[PDB]
Amino acid sequence: NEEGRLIEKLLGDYDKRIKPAKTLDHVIDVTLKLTLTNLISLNEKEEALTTNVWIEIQWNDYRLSWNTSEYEGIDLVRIPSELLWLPDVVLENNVDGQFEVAYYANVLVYNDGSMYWLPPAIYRSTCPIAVTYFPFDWQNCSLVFRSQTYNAHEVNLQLSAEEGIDPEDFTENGEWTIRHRPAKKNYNWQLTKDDIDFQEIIFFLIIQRKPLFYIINIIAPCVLISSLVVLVYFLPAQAGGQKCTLSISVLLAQTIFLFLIAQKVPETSLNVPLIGKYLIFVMFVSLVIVTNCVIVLNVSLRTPNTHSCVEACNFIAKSTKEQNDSGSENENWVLIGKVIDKACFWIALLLFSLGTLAIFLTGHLNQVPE
Amino acid sequence: SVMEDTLLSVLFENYNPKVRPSQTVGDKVTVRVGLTLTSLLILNEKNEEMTTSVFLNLAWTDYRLQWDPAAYEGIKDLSIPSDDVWQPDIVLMNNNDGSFEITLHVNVLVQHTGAVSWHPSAIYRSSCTIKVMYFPFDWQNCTMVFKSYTYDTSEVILQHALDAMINQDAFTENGQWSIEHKPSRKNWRSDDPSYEDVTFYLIIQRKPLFYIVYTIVPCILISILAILVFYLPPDAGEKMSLSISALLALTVFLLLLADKVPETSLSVPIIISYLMFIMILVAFSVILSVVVLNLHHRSPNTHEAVEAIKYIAEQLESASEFDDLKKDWQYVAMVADRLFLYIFITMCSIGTFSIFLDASHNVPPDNPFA
Amino acid sequence: SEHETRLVANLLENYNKVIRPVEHHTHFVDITVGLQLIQLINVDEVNQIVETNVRLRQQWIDVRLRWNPADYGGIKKIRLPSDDVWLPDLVLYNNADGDFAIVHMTKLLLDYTGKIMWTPPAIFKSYCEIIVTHFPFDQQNCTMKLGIWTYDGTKVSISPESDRPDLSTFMESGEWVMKDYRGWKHWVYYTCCPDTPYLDITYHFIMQRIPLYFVVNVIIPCLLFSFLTVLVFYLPTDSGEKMTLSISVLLSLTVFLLVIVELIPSTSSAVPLIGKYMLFTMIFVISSIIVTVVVINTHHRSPSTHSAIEGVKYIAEHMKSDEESSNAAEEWKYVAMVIDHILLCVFMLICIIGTVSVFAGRLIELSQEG
Amino acid sequence: SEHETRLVANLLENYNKVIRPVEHHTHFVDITVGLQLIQLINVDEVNQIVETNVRLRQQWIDVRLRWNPADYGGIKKIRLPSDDVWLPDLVLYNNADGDFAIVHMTKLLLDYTGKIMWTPPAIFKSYCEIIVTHFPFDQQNCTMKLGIWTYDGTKVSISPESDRPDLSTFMESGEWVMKDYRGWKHWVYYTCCPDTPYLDITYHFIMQRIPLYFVVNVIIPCLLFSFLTVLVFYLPTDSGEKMTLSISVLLSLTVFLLVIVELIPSTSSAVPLIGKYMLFTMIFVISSIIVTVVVINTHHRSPSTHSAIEGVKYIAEHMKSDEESSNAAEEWKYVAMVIDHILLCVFMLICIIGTVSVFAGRLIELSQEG
Amino acid sequence: VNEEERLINDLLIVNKYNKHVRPVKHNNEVVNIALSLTLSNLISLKETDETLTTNVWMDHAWYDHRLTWNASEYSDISILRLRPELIWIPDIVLQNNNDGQYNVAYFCNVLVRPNGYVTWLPPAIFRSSCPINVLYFPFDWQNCSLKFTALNYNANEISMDLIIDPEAFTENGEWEIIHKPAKKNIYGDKFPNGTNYQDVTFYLIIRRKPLFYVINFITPCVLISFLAALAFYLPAESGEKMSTAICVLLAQAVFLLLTSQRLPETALAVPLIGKYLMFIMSLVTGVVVNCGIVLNFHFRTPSTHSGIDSTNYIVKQIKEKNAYDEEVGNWNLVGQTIDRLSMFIITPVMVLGTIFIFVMGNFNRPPAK
Repeated sequence: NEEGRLIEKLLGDYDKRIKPAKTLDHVIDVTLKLTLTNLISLNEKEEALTTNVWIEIQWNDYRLSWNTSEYEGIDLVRIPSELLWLPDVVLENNVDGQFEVAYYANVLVYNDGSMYWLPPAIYRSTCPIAVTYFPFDWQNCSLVFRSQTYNAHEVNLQLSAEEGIDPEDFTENGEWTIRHRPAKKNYNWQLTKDDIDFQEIIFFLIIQRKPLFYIINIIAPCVLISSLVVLVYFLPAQAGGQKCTLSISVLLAQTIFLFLIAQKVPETSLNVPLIGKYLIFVMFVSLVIVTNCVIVLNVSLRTPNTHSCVEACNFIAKSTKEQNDSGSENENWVLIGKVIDKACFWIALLLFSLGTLAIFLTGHLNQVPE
Repeated sequence: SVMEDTLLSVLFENYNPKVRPSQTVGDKVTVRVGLTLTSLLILNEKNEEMTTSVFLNLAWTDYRLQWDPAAYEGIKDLSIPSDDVWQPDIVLMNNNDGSFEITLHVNVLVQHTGAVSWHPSAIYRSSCTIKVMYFPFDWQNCTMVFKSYTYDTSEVILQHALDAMINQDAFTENGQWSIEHKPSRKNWRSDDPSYEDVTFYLIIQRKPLFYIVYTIVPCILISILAILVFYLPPDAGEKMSLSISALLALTVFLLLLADKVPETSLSVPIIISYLMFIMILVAFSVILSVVVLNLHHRSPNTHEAVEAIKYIAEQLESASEFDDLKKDWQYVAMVADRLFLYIFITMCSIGTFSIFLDASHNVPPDNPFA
Repeated sequence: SEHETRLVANLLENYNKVIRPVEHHTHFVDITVGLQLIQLINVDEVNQIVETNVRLRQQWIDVRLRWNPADYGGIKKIRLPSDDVWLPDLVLYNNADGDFAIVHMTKLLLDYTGKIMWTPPAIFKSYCEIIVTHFPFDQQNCTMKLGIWTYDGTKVSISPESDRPDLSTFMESGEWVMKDYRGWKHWVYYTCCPDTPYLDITYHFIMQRIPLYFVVNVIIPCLLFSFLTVLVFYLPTDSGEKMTLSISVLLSLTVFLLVIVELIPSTSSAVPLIGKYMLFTMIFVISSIIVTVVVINTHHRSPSTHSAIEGVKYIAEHMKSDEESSNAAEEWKYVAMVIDHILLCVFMLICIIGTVSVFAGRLIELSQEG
Repeated sequence: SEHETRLVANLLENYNKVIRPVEHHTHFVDITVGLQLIQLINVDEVNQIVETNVRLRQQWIDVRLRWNPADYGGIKKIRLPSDDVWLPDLVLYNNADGDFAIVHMTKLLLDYTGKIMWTPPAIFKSYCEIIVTHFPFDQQNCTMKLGIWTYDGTKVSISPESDRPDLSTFMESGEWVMKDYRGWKHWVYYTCCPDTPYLDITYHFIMQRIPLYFVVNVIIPCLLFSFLTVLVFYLPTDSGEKMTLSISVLLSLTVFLLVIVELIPSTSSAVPLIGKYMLFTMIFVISSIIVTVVVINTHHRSPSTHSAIEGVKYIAEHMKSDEESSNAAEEWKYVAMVIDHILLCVFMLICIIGTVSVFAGRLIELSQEG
Repeated sequence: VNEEERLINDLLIVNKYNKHVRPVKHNNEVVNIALSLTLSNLISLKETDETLTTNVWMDHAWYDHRLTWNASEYSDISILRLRPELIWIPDIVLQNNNDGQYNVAYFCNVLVRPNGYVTWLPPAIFRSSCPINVLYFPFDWQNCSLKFTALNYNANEISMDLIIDPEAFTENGEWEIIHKPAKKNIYGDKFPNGTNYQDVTFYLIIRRKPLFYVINFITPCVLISFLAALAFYLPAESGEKMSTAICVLLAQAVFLLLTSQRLPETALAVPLIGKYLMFIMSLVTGVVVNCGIVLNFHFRTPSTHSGIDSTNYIVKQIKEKNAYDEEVGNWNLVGQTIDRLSMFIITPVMVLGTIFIFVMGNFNRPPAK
């Protein structure tokens, strides 16, 4: 059925780099869509990500509707990349890495001139996550992508649901979670003052994270730590005299442990994102732990020292007794522990407060954004 | 002139680029393979990874390129880019852990009656079994098998030069190791129809003596404080507490050592030998110091009328000094002496043992340099 | 000779490489897959990435390659290079992290009839489940799907070839160990479209992890610490003289436990172990915590411990006696009767917790070992 | 129609792209270049690396592109594929650490006249000074020169176009802040050669750096460590009975900050700064050492505080009188008076060298702030 | 038009000119090729493994006899451009430093003179394995040797004849460039029966070492040493701080150990000599030893570490008696030994401390020699 002649006919006139534009004043009808399938790297501190995107590419060019020998033969054709108009895709705000396997792949030419193509792409991008995205309220990841080649007066992109999802194939091994994916089809006019709009593709992704594992590594140590210091605090009333320094050994040990923590998780936030709110409670609930802690030694620091021939000589010896007694008396008026005992209950309720202030508020920063 | 344009022409007229210098299925083209090593740059003795560099000298004959007056008799030797001969897309059965650099697509030396000389130096990512057995003094040997990765020995035969050539022929002077010999044996495993790979043996010897030196000092210097903590008891019995300080200190030190050892073998591990027994030597000082600590613990305490007053005085003092004299009877120093010399036996015995093993390890397992 | 040049040239001319051996509208191009992992180079359970050896056995028929005495008569079966062939865009579904390595420009074999095989020596980059359920003793089955990438069951179909183990060439250098692996076929039609979609090979990797070295180092400082805390119990009841002395240890040891935490979570971060593994350490380590704090607060729990001439003698003797009293008071503080209670109180606790820790340890080791 | 084939065919034949629109022996090719920087995704102060994006606004003319009613007449301004253009090998003189990305395969602006522009959304890695004087409060101006690579003035010439700031689109998520950005042009002829060399655009980035994170934690342990030092001094007055205790905290203190300086070297060499800074910490802290040197050395500075029946009554009270004047001796040394001068002596001196630290620190920022 | 169409058709570079054929006027001595080496920058140094990443301007020259043009080529413009594939380009190989293929010093735009002479010189980001050896650390810091030339051609197909290294030495290097000589040559060898390929031999003699590690590293030594130094002064002022003195050993000990730990770390990253590494660890051991000495010397001594008349005589008995105990201890004290101890601590610190900077000098003098 002219099968040979037809193929040979169009290829004669067949034009490569020219768009299937009826004329030049109403552009062509280009369809696109993306199904996430892999969110490979979340480096939120630098606001960048890598995803395998199903670049659903679609458009029209009847420049090749065929006859009985090709259209009718099979309403389906798979013809090579380099052989029809191809959208060189990229995410305005995100794509920071040229697409990988997102091009040069078999496209699809039905019989009426319908064109369908969908290569998978692993590429880098840069979405929000700017001093926020670590809360409980989430920063919507907004990625708009379009051909970076021509502008909407010849090219026109389409899309679909802007309501329905990113969690469609959001990775289960992510240290986060997604709750909604909105997407709008739009024109080109940005803050930078560019005109002649080339339409693009907006990708909202408001997602959650924070599934803490470090939480109780932080929560039990601090309680053990708080108790340790409250040991420092109540243990003195229980502890012997050789305990003032006992308490000290703990301060040394207590903060050896402390800044070691200060070195451990600070590292944490640098390799991953960052945010100050949760940060504030820790270091300052931590600085208060330290504060009343050294306060304690300054407390176990405070007090002045706790930090006939027969009878003439019987007279004076009965004195060393009363004399030294006056001295041991010293000890008395000095170490009558009103401040210490009370210091236990001091930190105790202060403990309860620092704790309540913090976990109660952690209750809130999980409960407002809940 | 003598049919120059003619020859010249006909040759390029009839010559086939993509063809093999042989006629049908037979003895094939006997290609010569022989590499003069440059030097080696990195031995990942831990994963058995080998990045070296050498010359890929190949050479066989193209009786299809024998010239005539001007290019044959005119200039018996002329240079011409490869790209026109079957090239051993050589991979290494164990090694060839990565691509060729300066290996293919380079010019070659073509002789008059067809001889072909191609001498390219290259860096190649290989992997030989230096296994986790690249540290015993008896060390081990490896199998380096080179050969093509699409061709099967049917249309060419491979042949070698020396087998003793050695690998220290271009051994890296930068190597923390040393070498005894390089065997070269031609192979054709019958598990595949394709005659293939050649096994090259590395009877490697890697003796980098640098930190085990100050590692000895711990063992012995730690022993200093050790013998010291075992010596400090009848030296300064009051060592009682200070003693425990010593082991905290002694244990943290050895645990940090525990810290550097795993991360250091992390790139160059082999048999445990050294670690195997220093691990025991470890456990030894560890437990010896802890049971001496229990040696330390075992002590439940240590860890007329005128004259009547007198009499009451006579009894007061004497009565309790026996009581504290009892404490003497209880914490005498029999054990300390006996086990400080059991300390003598233990530490000098287990000491002269790994001393010995280590002794035996460097001299005894040294001659298998083959 | 035998139509020599006419043979060869004709073949080149009317033959389009890119054409797919479509035969009427039916069976699709029947093409089968058959993967034989020769061996594996490296894996990262954490990042679920593997670099493996694969020889892909690809089969299909091109009735256009059948011959007569001038192609098959020449030499039965022969070697024709790929290029001219339509290469299925093979792709590991939820995997595919990397390009097939050494798939390109290789050769294939054509029979006197036509049948062709394409089996190029591959090694590539993979991506399979490991989830936080792979390092378990109870493993997880790495779900790996393979099949035709951009063509449908109407244009083409990828089918399986045979059963074979994954431990058939499983890496003996792996930090994991195999249970079994099976692979069965399937055809995926989607409720989406009423059409008949691609075919697929689904791999299932059932292997359990954890190399045993780890095992020994960690549980022994625990029985280690067990003895110091064991001493933490026996040291006090048999000698309360070095309570503070132990203050030291409590510092040196939880910090030892703290620093072991850096090491094994990075292990945790180095290798994905099912979190329920973590709780072992959780309560275990943390009881070292709750027990201490009580044991040592209790350790600490005690008020201060942690004629006329004749009358002279009685006012003086009376002085010695009520201080006599006093001495007994503070000792009436640190009794040795219940420190024995806490000794068996908790040692049974430890033999309970311990044997309870051994419980689930032993239990699913009653499942894993099977 | 309108000379349809005659117009595009003629254009391809007598048109060349290798060539540059050279116009007689004069001003070179009028190249108009400029920076349009809208994003700075990644940069490292330490390695002075910058991967940003700047659309390379080029502007120059080629008369050969002029047309009549058959190209201009067709549609005023037409955009031609860049291929037809002679693209300059532009490059960052002391920068250029990376290929410009996204410039290839793009659109070119042609006019009826000939005017042409092509602003490519080029993203690339750069390399300019930041040195140790990059992040102070007083900034440094990174010198960034750009201009033709391998072409001399005798063939191509570029020139600035407009002034535009660096903060016009500077990173609000930067760990730095900008003050000013200037760009002027020039042509560099060298004393070497009598010739007229390339032209270039020199950018200068003036911006101050350093977040305040590192700042908060340098000074907290300082004041906190000055609290323990303050304790260091006050304790001998309120609790000299814990001078040894003081010793413990100096092993504490010392190790802590010796460890603080560990952080510094990592962080500092991990994030660049002018050494002149650490000099502050150097002596100030060696000051706590120099002072504890003297102060606790001084703290420990003191020798040891760091009838006949009537007869024995006299041998006895004698026994007591001898020792009593003796105990007076050890107190004779711990006069509790110089302890107050040492804390005040140094309290002022630390309040002064602290105020000294405070001084240049604030002076330098009364310089920066500016 | 001056025969231009026709003439470049005459040259047709690729078609008429033999680019796969090197115009060496046929088999003879060689095409006079010359290489020029100018380092544009040195970005990374690895002393330990003798590897260097450096940039070079690959200035190359050779006369292309088929390149000579006429009026509408030559004189039309006595200078014009022509890509690599249309210009013969020498196959310059970095003889002992190209174990890392050359980048963007490859097939780049070249300069076409009028009478065949051509000029190709682009940028080379390269990696090298220069003569570091474990002798690239003594003060001379060896001499890094490198040879450049056209790899493929021999002495009858190529002749390459022959700039300071610090001309573009990187200022962010941890070393110092003292000199850089340049002299070409040609050379055959034993297995080769003919001479060939001429080359650019460029030796770089440098030096390196911080004046910074010295700062924060010896700093703690005189500070730490004064602790051990005071250690022996402190046994006098108050040796009673037994346990606390003991604490400091743990503490000065843990300090000592990981200080040495940081040492190899930077060490592996740097091939350090055996001469210097010992003075460091030898002397900290000097204190380590004396810390152990501290131990014993600090806790080394065995102990220092008529009826009414009848009754009181009992006491005068108990009196004197334990006065013997009391004194059995000062017998041990050993105090007239005090100064000598700290005097014979001073003397040795002086001996060894001097011995080092004494040795510092005895090797500081001969290099300056």
